[PDB]
Amino acid sequence: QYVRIKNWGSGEILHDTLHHKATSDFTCKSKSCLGSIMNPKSLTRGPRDKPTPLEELLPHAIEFINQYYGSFKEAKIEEHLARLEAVTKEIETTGTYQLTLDELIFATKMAWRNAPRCIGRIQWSNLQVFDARNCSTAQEMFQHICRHILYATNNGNIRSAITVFPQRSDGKHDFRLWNSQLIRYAGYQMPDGTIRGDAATLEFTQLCIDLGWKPRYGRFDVLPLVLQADGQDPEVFEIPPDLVLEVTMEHPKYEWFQELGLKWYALPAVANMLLEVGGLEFPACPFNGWYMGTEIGVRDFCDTQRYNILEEVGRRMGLETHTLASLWKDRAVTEINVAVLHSFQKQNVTIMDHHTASESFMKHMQNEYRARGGCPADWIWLVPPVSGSITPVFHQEMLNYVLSPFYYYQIEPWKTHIWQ
Amino acid sequence: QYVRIKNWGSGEILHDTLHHKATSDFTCKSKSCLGSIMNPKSLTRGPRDKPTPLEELLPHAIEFINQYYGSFKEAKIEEHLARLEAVTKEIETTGTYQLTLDELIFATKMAWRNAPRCIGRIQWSNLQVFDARNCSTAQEMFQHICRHILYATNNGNIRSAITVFPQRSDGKHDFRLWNSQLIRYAGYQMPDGTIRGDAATLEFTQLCIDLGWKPRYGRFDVLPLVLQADGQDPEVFEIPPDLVLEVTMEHPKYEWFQELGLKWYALPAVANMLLEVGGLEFPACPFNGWYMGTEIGVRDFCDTQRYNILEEVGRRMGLETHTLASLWKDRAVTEINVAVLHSFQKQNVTIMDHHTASESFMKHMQNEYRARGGCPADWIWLVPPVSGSITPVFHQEMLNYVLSPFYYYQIEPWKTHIWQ
Ligand code: HEM
Ligand code: HEM
Ligand SMILES: C[C@H](O)[C@H](O)[C@H]1CNc2nc(N)[nH]c(=O)c2N1
Ligand SMILES: C[C@H](O)[C@H](O)[C@H]1CNc2nc(N)[nH]c(=O)c2N1
Repeated sequence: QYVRIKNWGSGEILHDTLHHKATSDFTCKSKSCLGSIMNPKSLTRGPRDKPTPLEELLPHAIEFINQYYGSFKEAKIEEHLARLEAVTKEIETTGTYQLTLDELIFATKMAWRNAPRCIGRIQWSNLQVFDARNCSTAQEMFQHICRHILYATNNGNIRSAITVFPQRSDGKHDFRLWNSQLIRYAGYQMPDGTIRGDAATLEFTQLCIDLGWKPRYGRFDVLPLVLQADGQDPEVFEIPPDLVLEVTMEHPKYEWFQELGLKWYALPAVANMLLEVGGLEFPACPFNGWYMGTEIGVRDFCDTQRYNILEEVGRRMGLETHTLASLWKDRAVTEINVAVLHSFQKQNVTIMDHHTASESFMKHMQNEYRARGGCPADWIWLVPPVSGSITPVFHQEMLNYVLSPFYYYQIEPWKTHIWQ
Repeated sequence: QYVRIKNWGSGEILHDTLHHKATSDFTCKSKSCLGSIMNPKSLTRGPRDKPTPLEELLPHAIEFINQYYGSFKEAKIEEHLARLEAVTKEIETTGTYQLTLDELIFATKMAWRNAPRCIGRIQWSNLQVFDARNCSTAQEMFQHICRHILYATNNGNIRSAITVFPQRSDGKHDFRLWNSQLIRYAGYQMPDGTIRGDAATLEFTQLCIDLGWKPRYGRFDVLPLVLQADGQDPEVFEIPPDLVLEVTMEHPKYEWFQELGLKWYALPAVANMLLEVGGLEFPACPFNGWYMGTEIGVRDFCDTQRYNILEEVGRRMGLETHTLASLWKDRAVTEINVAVLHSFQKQNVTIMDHHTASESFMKHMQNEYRARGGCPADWIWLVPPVSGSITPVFHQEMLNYVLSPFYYYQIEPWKTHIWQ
């Protein structure tokens, strides 16, 4: 009927009626490249009630196994056949099937390798996999998560890793982390009308409060891990402060910068994503990489929907804040960016600047193209929020497409969960 | 078979074989959002041999006329009917038809209003139209172009305008400007292996040289207007230097900046685009707006494929050029940007900074959505090459789609022209 278009800044929504009057075929699509959309139904893998139908599951499984065994330099045909046989049988026996460890590993790397929105993909071969498939309780999830957060952090020398929880069974016994990302500050709507902390985590914070969380009312309060096992409702577990490594922000020239009382966690771990592989899907499998400066300096600190520090950092620099054309914003942000990179380097916490990051991705694309003849890339995401064309990936044409295995988005669990 | 992907920086080309292994349907498209592609066959309107078939032309014409007359606040039904009648008749009489002046005007504004890649669209109602449809010689084109360039420039107080040449007849009597844009510097590949001027205009410069152009071998040599009328071959006309208004670059603090010997033309006029409207198509109709700082400061001056000044402007600032992570690039560019904005403001030449530009577009989108229920927007193009997320349009979801009337791209005339 119409398309819902949201402006992530004002949160305002618009209804596009015009697209119906489109000509014929546009680029690969007919009447609209909705590539600009954040959460398209196409990048999401929702709920269930019934298991994955055998006729579908079987081929998908066979496909994935052909991918796996076709991988190794010198194919183990017998084992390839043997595995195909063993899987077909196991599928027609249980209704689902289990992956060998080396399969999940290969899976997870390929899924990452197939994530069109990730720029750190040149690191695809170096990934740690925590097999939590045999897990069964919320408490057990928590213990696994802590181990991950521990291993990942490694005292600043951040390590990429993913902890895969139990796969999907029927569709009502799902393990799901309700948080956006492993570590994430809270946002509270204060009495005097203002907002404190991360305004993005406002709705989620209230949820934590509703599940009886102790609101510490601050600017950098690490939110609690909201876990749900095998269908069972979400149990709230607080992350051990000793596990949350942070970096306090300080500029190499502007000493008044640390007076801002800014800091940010060192661990970027995406929590709420689903892993599809060979017909199987793991709705709980948090992964982490390492920060890329611009994420914190530009997005986290300078967005209106986030901490929104730009006005202040601009003022303390003595810039013409009431004159857009003075490019004070361009000046401030860059300094905030240097602050972050500096503060991370100083406190020996792994981080990469967007330029070095883009240059390594371009190299990756070449390796990827020469290797498998392609590389799914979402330009909109791959190009940094600042210094776009000063970066190589801006002048690079890309093809955005969904392969498999793949890391899909999911429906926020609190909207579709049946309470008990 | 495969898709050609070019990297506009190195000019290197890649062949994507992988997309064939795509899942099902992606966003609006099945196996690929090629929204990142520069010149998709979908945004191009190529050659011909035979006129526009009556069965197609007629409906399209009827459609456009329903759009036009449905426009005015209080419809002139009788004239609406009368015009529909007069057009149908005129079409079935000649094989093509002519638009009333007020129709071309309305057309041109709507076409602009429908350009998904333009950010200056809030100015759609203020546009000047030069009716050169009765033109017939290369020399006459030239005179019309000069008048345009004159009116547009207006001594720095730049005015948006478009000069529409003769529509398409059969498909072998086309009026086409071979230049990229009205005013544009030349690029020569010098003896010592280097490149001087705009490296982007290397192939076109050689063409001008082949058509006997006097190579002034410099960094800012305004290229000659290569015109072609009614099929006839391209006649080379040089633009009267008194018409080309330029702005010499100078920084408000760094006095060594003007020592760079930099400057740029004040007139942004797109030359090589085709105008489709009601089945009719005008392969020659140069239009112009006014510069948006970032175009010159970031694209023209800092691209590797262009003037490539970043290394130098960085060095003279005394920055750690051999250390990507020092964000010297971010620092330099911003200063170059201030230089441009400053130099234009100082010499009283209309220009707009990207922030003020984004804020006016967002306003436009709201006006557009409330008015007609939509606004074709190409995020990739609308978001500035620097300070992406510091701009409102970055956090704005858009729908990219081809409506009508519309400004399509064309095939570079020297590839498809039959010489005589
Ligand atoms: C080695 C370090 C890595 C770097 C520098 C890196 C960097 C990035 C960046 C900058 C983004 C965009 C984040 C945003 O704007 O929200 C991103 C997204 C993403 N990355 Fe990575 N990444 C790394 C490792 C990983 C790993 C190890 C995985 C998974 C195994 C991964 C999976 C993804 C996915 C699926 C997204 C999409 C996020 C979303 O859709 O919200 N990344 N990455
Ligand atoms: C009022 C001032 C205007 C401003 C500030 C403006 C600005 C812009 C900018 C920044 C671009 C991108 C240029 C590039 O990156 O190559 C653009 C593209 C475009 N604009 Fe405008 N514009 C203005 C007026 C116009 C007018 C008057 C027309 C036509 C009647 C127009 C038609 C278009 C079209 C078709 C494109 C696409 C260019 C391409 O595909 O290469 N613009 N505009
Ligand atoms: C509306 C628009 O798609 C959205 O704001 C985008 C654009 N590009 C992005 N790219 C990255 N890396 N991260 C993001 O959140 C976004 N958001
Ligand atoms: C490959 C990529 O599509 C290309 O470099 C783009 C991106 N966005 C752009 N946007 C604008 N305004 N101008 C451009 O030339 C480009 N080029």
